[PDB]
Amino acid sequence: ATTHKFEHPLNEKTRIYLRVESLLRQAHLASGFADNHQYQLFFRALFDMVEIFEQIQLKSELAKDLEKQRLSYRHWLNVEGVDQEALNSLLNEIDVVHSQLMGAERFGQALKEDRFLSSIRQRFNLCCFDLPALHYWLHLPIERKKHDANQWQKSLKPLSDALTLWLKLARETGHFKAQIARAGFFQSDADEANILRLHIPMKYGVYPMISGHKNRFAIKFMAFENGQACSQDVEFELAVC
Amino acid sequence: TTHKFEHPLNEKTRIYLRVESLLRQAHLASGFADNHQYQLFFRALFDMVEIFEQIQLKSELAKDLEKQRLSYRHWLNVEGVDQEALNSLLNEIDVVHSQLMGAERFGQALKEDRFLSSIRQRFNLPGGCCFDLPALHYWLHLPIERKKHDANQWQKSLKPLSDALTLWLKLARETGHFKAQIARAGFFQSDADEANILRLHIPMKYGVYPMISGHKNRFAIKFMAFENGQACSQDVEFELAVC
Repeated sequence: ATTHKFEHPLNEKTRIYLRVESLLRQAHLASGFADNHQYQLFFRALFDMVEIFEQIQLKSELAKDLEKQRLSYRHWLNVEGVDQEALNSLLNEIDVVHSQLMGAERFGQALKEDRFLSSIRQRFNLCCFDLPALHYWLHLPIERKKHDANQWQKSLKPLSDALTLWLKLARETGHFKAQIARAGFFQSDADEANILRLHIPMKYGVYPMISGHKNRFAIKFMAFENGQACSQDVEFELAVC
Repeated sequence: TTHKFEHPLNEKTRIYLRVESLLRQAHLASGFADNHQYQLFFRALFDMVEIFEQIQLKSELAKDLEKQRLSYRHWLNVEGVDQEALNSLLNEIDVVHSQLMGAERFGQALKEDRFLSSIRQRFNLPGGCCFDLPALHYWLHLPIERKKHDANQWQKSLKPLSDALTLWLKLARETGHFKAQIARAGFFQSDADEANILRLHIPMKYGVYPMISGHKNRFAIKFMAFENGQACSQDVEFELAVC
């Protein structure tokens, strides 16, 4: 109610991470079939994720990323001033999620192999008078619907566990610092960063347009009113992860 | 313990049924109660704009409402028919039909909305969260009151279409009567003269679903086993209403 909170991926792999985080949560929230439209969010999430698994090597990207995080925590092993029990517990969480990741099936394989899902995948993507089979499925017992949605979801558990952890640890590393965008513009650079997080006071009536090239990024604040650049000086907070 | 299916017999009714569905979808997502309803709300709004941009929906709906109005005229001055209720139905058709003919181009106000048209084409691409669409993300963090007010203004622009379609579908469904039928070896065929919608009731017990196809005034219903997608070839009892 005071500040708009934005996140911006700084590279294509992080843009996939954030997109998958969003779909996993959407399918999870939609999987109670509590309202008679929630199935629409559920299936569209599932099918958007499958499309992603075809076009990127997500499992190996995420394995390597979790190895990078582990290494940053292992540098604090046996350091007097760091809680060794907390640290070891986190390192154990990492190799459990990474191990699960490594022995996992091809992402979206069990989804692609499900007869019912494929049979509707193409047409779902183009209400159910043109999908009689989906309409029949929506008419099954709520226990049955929930069971099937849970089976489909269990197949993404290695991905979900790994991504959830990576993101949690990545967000941890960001410290919010005060910045000013004089006349609506800010630029800076970051070595090896994946995510920008912005906190912007709502009073300004602005949203950020962010772009980047190599390690540099540029934030332009646009008035919501007209979609045009805001010339006012914008005080905001920025965490770079 | 009955599976209820509706099939449009022509491309106009196809659109009618799509719009009915999108209208309810935007309406139920309108309260922004869950963090993900806004997805259903804006997808529906934009799917409607798409649908309009392709077909003479106002003209087809007006004529259909006029046809319904003709049908009631076998009820005026009939012994034991409540003329108060009848005159009210006739008036309601008239008001809804006047509103519809008087309406602005469908979807025009949505197209002319600065915020909507700024997110429309990015919105319509493969989609999952809002790091992509910061204007949308800003909008989602406006007070709930303001979001609902914006949502209700956008929906109100569709109100003449919604009233007309809701009324025509209500009256078309009420005049269809379910008659027991039989698809011996999983196949049924008949012919619908002037019909728009097939309404089927299939016992849950068969684990079948209907494939329906059409030619001129004829339609065919072939049942498929949901478990293996294969053609069912046994006697299927069901109720059929042609509307």
